[PDB]
Amino acid sequence: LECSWDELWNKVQQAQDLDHIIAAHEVFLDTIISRCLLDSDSRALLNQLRAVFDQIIELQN
Amino acid sequence: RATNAQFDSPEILRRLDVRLLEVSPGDTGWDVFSLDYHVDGPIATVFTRECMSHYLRVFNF
Amino acid sequence: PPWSRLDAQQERDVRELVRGVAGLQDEADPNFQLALNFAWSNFRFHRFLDVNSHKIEKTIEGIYEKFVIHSDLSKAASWKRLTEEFLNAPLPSIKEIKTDAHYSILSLLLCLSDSPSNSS
Amino acid sequence: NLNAVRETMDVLLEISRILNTGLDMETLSICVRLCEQGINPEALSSVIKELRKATEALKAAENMTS
Repeated sequence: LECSWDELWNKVQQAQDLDHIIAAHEVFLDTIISRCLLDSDSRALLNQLRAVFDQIIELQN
Repeated sequence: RATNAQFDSPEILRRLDVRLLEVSPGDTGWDVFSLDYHVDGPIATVFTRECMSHYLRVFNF
Repeated sequence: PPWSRLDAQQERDVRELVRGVAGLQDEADPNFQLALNFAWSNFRFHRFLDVNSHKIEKTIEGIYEKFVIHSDLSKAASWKRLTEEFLNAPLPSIKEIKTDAHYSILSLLLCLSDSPSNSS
Repeated sequence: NLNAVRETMDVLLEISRILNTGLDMETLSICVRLCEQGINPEALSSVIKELRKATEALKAAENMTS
């Protein structure tokens, strides 16, 4: 999240056009989703992470 | 107000919010809590609905 | 009178609902008769508004958002697809599409939802 | 069309599974039929919830008596 957000902000500050800014921010957001397992392709990874979090919450309780 | 978030700018702090998902019985707060960031106008061209959804997904996770 | 047959069919369906959910298979069980009478009383004397299709759609979308936020994009997609199909599907008794029965079923499922963001 | 009704019941079951409602296909089809008969969905949901609560209370009482 933090790295993709910083990349988005840097790209927007370095953007040469509005379409370049849009594309750079979209790519940053997609990267954040994938690495945070929030993209469509990481859905299996996201499910495994969610199951780990649920088991951690069960252990906590 | 109890944390360093109080020191954020009012324009930033007004965009950081708590979103509650549709409350179901048996759900915990971890399943429904998310941060959101409202994007509109020209910034919505870079922070598209897909980008905002991905950011909110990472926030909630 | 057809009113009495409609009421009897409603009462039968409510009795079967009570049997299925409460496990009271024996109609002679006082808990079974109590549940059947409560169901028929609620069905005949309810004070609820008619089903709002937009409310059901909004609940489906909220569950979709919840799963997306929980990064359960597969659960979000399945929830959204199934609710759209149901709202566009004919009901067993009603052949018309996007009928009050469809929105009622979606509202029921939303009320019966159990942590849809965390479900597989 | 029987196929359309079956698709509707499958959609309802898939929604219940995503929502983890624990409804089987038969109960979903019964609820659909009752809604088609003009039963108020909030009333039907309240009846279903009360029956579920009664079943949970019965099971808890049996498990405390067993």
